[PDB]
Amino acid sequence: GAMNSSNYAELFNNDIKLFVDDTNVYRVTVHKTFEGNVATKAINGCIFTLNPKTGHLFLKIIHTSVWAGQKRLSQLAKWKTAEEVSALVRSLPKEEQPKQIIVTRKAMLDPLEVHMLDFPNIAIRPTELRLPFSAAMSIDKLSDVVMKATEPQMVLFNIYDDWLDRISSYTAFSRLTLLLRALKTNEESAKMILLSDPTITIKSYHLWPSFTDEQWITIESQMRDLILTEYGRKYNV
Amino acid sequence: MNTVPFTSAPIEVTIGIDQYSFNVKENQPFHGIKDIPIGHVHVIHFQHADNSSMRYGYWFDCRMGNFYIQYDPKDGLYKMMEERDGAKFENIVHNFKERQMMVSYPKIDEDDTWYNLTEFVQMDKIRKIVRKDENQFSYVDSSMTTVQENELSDPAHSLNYTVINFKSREAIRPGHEMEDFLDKSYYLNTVMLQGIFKNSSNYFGELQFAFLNAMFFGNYGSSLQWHAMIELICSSATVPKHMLDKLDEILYYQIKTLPEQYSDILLNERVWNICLYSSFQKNSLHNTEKIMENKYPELL
Ligand SMILES: N#CCC(=O)N1CCSCC1
Repeated sequence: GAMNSSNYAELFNNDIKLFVDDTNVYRVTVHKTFEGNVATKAINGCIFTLNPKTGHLFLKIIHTSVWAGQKRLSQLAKWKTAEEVSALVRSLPKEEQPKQIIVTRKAMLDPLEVHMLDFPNIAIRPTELRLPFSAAMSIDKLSDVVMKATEPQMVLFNIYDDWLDRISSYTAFSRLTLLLRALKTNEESAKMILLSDPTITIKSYHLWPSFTDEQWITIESQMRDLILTEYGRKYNV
Repeated sequence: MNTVPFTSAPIEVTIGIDQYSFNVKENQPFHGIKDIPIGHVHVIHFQHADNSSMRYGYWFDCRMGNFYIQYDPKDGLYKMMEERDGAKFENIVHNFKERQMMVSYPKIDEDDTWYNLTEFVQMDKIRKIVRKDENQFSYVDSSMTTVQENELSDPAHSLNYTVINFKSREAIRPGHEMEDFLDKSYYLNTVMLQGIFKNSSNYFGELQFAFLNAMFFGNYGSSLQWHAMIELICSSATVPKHMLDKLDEILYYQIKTLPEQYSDILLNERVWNICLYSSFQKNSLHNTEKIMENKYPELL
């Protein structure tokens, strides 16, 4: 069934599972043509496939060539996502394959169920959680690899850096979703918070800065304030 | 014109014969139904006055034997049986006809309703769906489950309809996942028609039989089967022209015959709205769309 606030701890148990988010697969810029009509230009996208227990991120880069000559691209994008996730599962050793795949949008259920018919024991589930994974392209190193790709490509990351050496996966996911919610609500301010201290840097093999435990507490408080502030600016509270 | 004689009517019961029905009181001098048209399957069905639970009945074809109904007081139902002594059968049927103890199958001469509802239905195919090989007639009731239902529990008492499942390996070719799910033509034409049913007549026959079991017995699994066979055609972009024109006629007469008061439980809103207004064949069922919009505009 669906994943919600009540069965939340299931994410961090020892059954392999993956979240799949398709919000950045089909991306366009809208512009005016010489005749004054409107047209779209696709730009590179990505499937965001995340193991919430380990932080392993399977970032499948969707190159704009995959749309060439195709119709109904927003529909195709869901089936292309399902095709690539299915290929990833088949490429993994049996003992690494997920026992559940949770899709962040309900429109992915049928495309993924159909592409996974060969895996009847892998449960395909929706969620009632509003997760902020659309903001993945606000992480600079992820946006950079997507935009530079000249061909389809899979790139592997750990979205938690080395956090699990010091905190649990529950706490790491809470940190990640707070960071992404902040980047989604006000990208400029969130990035200012994350980078305004030159003395704290991002390791070459990391996505986020090398904050100490105490500094992460301050950063996390600043992101909460940002989200609350935007909430009031929005609603005039 | 053939006859289904009855030994007696010991319990009060509503008797159906095809789309007709009538009340028999407890111990009323009722000995059967005469003037039954030769050339069609027929169904004789029952609902006891004291327990409307369990409608039940028998599909039969009088060209295949001499059939009679006798009440069994142990099993508590009206049972169909075959009389193998043709002489005793004739002689008994005549006595009843002379004493006018039979109702006459009440077909109006202009009326092709029953033909139109059973056009492709053949006893030999009914007996493969309803397995009981030692009888030439077939028992169905309200509660019988289908083979597909049993997968999701007595197999000898099941309805062996052809399993249709849109999210199944059978329905989806590897590498054509999107194509085959959104346009089911492969599954309809290659898997079902060429592969399993062999021709459209057998497909329509099972469709018509499923509808009739849904309508006469309120059999839920039969209603699921009817809707699935409609939706598979409507969700296919490539269907023979003669099949679409015939489907429109089949459905028109089914919708025409359905009781107005039973439409809330025998018609699936999602399937009909999809078929008439969203699907590939949304503009191919003119007669069915017109009767649906005038008779059941609430459902739509
Ligand atoms: N005896 C005998 C057969 C019998 O009881 N029947 C009564 C009405 S139905 C066909 C003859």
